Amino acid sequence: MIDLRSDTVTRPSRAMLEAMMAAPVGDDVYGDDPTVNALQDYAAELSGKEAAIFLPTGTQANLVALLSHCERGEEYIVGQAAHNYLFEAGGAAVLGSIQPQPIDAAADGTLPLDKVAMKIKPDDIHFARTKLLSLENTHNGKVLPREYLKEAWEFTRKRNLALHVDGARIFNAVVAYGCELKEITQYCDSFTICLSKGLGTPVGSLLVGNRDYIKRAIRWRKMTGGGMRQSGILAAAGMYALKNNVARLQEDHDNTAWMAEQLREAGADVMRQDTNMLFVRVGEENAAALGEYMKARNVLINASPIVRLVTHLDVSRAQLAEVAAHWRAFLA
Amino acid sequence: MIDLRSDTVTRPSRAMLEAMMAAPVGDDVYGDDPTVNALQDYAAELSGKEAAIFLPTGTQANLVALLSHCERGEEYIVGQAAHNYLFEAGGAAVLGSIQPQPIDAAADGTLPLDKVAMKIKPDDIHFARTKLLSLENTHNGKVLPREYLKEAWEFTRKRNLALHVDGARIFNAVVAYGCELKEITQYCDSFTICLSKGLGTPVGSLLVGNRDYIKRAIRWRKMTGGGMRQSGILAAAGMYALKNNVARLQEDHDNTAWMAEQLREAGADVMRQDTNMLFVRVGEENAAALGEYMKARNVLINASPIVRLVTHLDVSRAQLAEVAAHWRAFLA
Amino acid sequence: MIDLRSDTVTRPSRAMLEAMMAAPVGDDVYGDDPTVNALQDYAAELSGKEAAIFLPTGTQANLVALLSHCERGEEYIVGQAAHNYLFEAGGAAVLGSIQPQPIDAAADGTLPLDKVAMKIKPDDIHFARTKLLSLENTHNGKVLPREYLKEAWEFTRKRNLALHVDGARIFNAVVAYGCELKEITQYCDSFTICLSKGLGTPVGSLLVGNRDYIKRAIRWRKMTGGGMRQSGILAAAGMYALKNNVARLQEDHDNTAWMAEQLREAGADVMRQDTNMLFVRVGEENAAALGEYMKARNVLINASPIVRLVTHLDVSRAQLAEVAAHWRAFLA
Amino acid sequence: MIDLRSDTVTRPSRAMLEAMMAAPVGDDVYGDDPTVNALQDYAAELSGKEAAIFLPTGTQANLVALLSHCERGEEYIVGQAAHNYLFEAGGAAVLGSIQPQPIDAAADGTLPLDKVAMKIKPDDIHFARTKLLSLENTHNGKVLPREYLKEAWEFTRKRNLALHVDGARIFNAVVAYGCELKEITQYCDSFTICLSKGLGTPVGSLLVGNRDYIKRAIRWRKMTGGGMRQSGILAAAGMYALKNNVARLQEDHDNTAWMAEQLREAGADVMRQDTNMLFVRVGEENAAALGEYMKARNVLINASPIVRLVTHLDVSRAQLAEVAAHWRAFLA
Ligand code: NA
Ligand code: NA
Ligand code: NA
Ligand code: NA
Ligand code: NA
Ligand code: NA
Repeated sequence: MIDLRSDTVTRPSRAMLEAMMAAPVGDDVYGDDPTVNALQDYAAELSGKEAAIFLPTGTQANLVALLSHCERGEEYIVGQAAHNYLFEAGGAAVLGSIQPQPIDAAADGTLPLDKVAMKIKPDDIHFARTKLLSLENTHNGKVLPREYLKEAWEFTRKRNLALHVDGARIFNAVVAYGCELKEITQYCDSFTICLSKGLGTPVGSLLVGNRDYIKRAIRWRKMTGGGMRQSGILAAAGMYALKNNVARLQEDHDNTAWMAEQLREAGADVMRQDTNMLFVRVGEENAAALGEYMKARNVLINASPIVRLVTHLDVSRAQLAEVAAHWRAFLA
Repeated sequence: MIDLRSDTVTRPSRAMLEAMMAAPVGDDVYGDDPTVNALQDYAAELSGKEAAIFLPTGTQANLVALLSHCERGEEYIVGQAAHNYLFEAGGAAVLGSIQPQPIDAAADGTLPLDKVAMKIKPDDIHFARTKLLSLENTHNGKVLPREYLKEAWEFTRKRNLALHVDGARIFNAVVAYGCELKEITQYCDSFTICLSKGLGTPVGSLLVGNRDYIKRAIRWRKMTGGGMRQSGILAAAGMYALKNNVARLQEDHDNTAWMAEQLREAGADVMRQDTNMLFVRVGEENAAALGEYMKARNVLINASPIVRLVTHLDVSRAQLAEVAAHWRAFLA
Repeated sequence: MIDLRSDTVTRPSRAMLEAMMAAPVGDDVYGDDPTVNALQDYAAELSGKEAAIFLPTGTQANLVALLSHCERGEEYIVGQAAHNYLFEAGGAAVLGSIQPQPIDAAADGTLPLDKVAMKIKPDDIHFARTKLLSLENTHNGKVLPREYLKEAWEFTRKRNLALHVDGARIFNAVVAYGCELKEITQYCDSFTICLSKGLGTPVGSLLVGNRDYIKRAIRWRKMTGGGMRQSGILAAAGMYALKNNVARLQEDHDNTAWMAEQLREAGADVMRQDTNMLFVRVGEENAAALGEYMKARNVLINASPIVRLVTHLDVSRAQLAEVAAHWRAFLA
Repeated sequence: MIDLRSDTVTRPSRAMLEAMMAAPVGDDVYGDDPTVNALQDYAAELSGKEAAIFLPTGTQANLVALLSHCERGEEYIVGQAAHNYLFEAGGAAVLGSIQPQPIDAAADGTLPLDKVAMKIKPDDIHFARTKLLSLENTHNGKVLPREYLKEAWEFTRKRNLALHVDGARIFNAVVAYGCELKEITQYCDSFTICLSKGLGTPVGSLLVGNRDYIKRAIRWRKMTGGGMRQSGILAAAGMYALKNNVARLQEDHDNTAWMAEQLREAGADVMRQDTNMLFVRVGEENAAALGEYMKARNVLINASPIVRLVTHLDVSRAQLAEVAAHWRAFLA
């Protein structure tokens, strides 16, 4: 099967699986898992932060992050198209009692500080209390301008707002920046990391920040049901991932750059390509048609007027060459 | 002194007070207040709706309407600048567990239906469940196009969405249209009426809609603490207003257009005026000095880079004339 | 028309109505209402507290009280039959995301302190964070022992918990104690006052406490929809009542005492008599019968196996003399 | 290392680790994981229910169960000492806006049905809407009488209440009953199964019920953050444990009874023994000393004046013999 729907579809490697069946464990609720504790310490260490907390999914990572930054009645300025605003069913509001304030992102995927400023609420009882600024790095594959990251940090310190970055794909961003994770993590109060997507873990995400902050996050994770027991067997894949699956995202980047090339030259209307994603304007009259085609041929994609193809460790250039072929076929 | 911060400042007239002191009361929680019952019945019948409920304020009116329409986890599409998203401290989200989907209204005060449609969430566990479309007639003075009021209603029926209209100033819209309330209210499942502003009442709002819908509103009204006792006395002022202070709203609208032309001649930069409101481009430099200047001369106005002047029954043209004079001499 | 259902049915005296009509008013959202300001300033001073806030109802006074005391995730220990746990539809939990921890009260109406200590949750991530102890003075007529009021105050100072008192009928308790209000209010962090019951106003309650605590309350009041405009009309009723209607509460007490004896000798099974209330065991077999019987005689009571009769300024001894006569007849 | 803290400390056996590694997996959010699907189908049929859903923890299992049964403003009657009320930080009230109505459980572990009846709120606006009755079978080791299980079911059928059973240790009960699971789950609308406790799994729980009920459960599971990706690996242990670690549960019961007799002869005051649990009255004086004394001998226990010792598949009788030996010596 050729799965191009998302990078979430990545399956454990032999080496990753061996690391899991071997890793030592304990009861994480009790704080006994050595492997879970080593993954937390590692990550915090790597980003220049005090602590880290392992989570079931990136969704919870974000739900807990927001609950930890904002109190009942506070607000977070976020993207109109951000995951922790749109793709998490409004958990922040529904469950967290936090007021979401969405605004459109600029083309490069950043949230214009000028527009952000206009949304910060006066200290007036008619308004929700603006507390946090939430960014998403590698927003739909888009890499935020490094310098932007620094401005957003300075801007929030001046206005006493917290800055949180949803880094479900922050490593695709580090590889593209060609820098140290620390170099960018230094410009945010807290951030997340998904291990189950490009990094290739079966499950898992991390929440990184200061100790006190992460201390509240533990409570919120417990209430939301994310505190597992012998989770070390899962965190084992997580360390393996961090230590061996990061550089290789460059291969995924190269592959989607290659794919865009094939399709452009194959008639396809390539709208853009960023890191490990590329978009094609398929049209409405073919959205479902192209999906069927590709599916009948063991190629999975999410059919729609604008199709998002995503690369990861479970799809080669050979496999891409085939999708290219079929796509060209379809158009003829 | 001259109050132009808002029409919420209007005070009870002699005749209105007499109606209040003479009103027959009961215990509204038991449902024994005849005058409260009367106000609610009049309003319902007047708009072609089955029921109506009396609330302490317009804010609770909307809070109760949004809770009555949306379940925990449902979402409402609303204006980024609409009172029930922005000016109510995020109550829908915070207190009701409802996900808000704000979008920018068009220049005429309408929420573009093409934009609304794009914000309607697919039936996917990743999204909040879109359930209601909230409108506001007379949005910052702006009277919504009547034809709009019909497409909106049609649009929501075709897409199984409730439609609620925040009518704090719905009568300024009605007086402006030159039609009966029924003609525009026929186009909504539920709407709201504010008695404490233009209509001169000291307190009070009405939430109007279907019988079964208003029945839930009572539970939510009790809970949010708005179920009062011998409130018929307050409801009394509502009857007096609905029957005597609707027509003269026209007096407010004329006093506003005339003031817009006077501030122009005085060199001030009038940005626009709609019904009982106008906004002047003051600037960050004079913003705070101007409110001070006006306050020292007995003119209360909400000082701000852009100044909104609101006219109502406690502010005459003579008084307005003097404000034009002060404004002119302030620019010297 | 003898109304014995509750003291909420009390109606405005002539002296009261006149004051109301005369009260100067303003816009309370702007804080421009002299009467409201005057009301809040008297209640605070009379109790030796810093500030006070006027609310539409007692339910909202307690809901705001609880919001201002407990953050999302915190907890309040309370009585199983207490009004802010059982009788406000659980808004504290439903609206404010507060965990309620009820225990049963002793016969005297107090919450056994050894029982409260047993419910104070350990600082562990499995538990909600106990923060406040809520008492109810004059709990179904019952006057809490004064010593217990001090003991509970010392108990909460010791275990660092906030202490709030629902004082809907706190004046019934004060008049029973025979002391000044400040002598018992000095034993709580915040307390409420209902003006619409024994004190007999049409509307109103007050939440009283430290100025910063009350500042949060103002915010919660706006969000819950209790931010009225020209509410000085209602607040004047409040001042009048605190000036003229406190002392007479002794009259309703003596009337209850009287009535209880009568029903006793008439062969009625009077279960308990406290301040302005008395309960009678009537039975499942007479519940309906009695209510109807009394209704045909213009006597309003809440029928049930156990009838609660409440006395107030609108029930004279002479009328009670009638009721006892009918009840006797009823039992014959 | 002897661990008697809980049965949550069980770790994977070699056979269970092989199952996990060999398990075919897919993406669970898309519904492509064959092992998760099988785990869920299996539990459904074994219990007589239409659907089942795998969650990361027994807590999320109950939060989602609660949210799926009670809408905003509704309420569940539950045990004062129940896990979904006491040990889950109040998530039901905090996140779900659901009002809890706890009550003391009888000595045998059941919630007196007659007690439950007095807590079902009349349909009146002052009260929250009673919707669900929640039980916990094997409540602190206590096996609820089967007659009770049937009675509660009928009672709830008559009163039209949903009945949910928290079954984190439902197999301990099944084995004590000597009946098939189906014979007890036939008496509830929904129930959970914990895999990571006595059953020996690393992580995981199940929530079983109707297909509609579970469909909403999938929505809440996503918002709360339990929608993992390739969780088939985790779920494989689940099938293994359900097919192999159920009957051996009797051994833990026998060991537990046996140990209790050892500790008695050793001079300890054993208060109670049920299924795989037993309690010792150690005393506030020896609690800390005891925990340490054992710790020094590689025996982990949760010290307290009353020590709960839990037996599981990772503690044999030989080890229990060692432990009683240290205890006899401690006492001396
Ligand atoms: Na994966
Ligand atoms: Na007014
Ligand atoms: Na909420
Ligand atoms: Na809540
Ligand atoms: Na009254
Ligand atoms: Na385990």
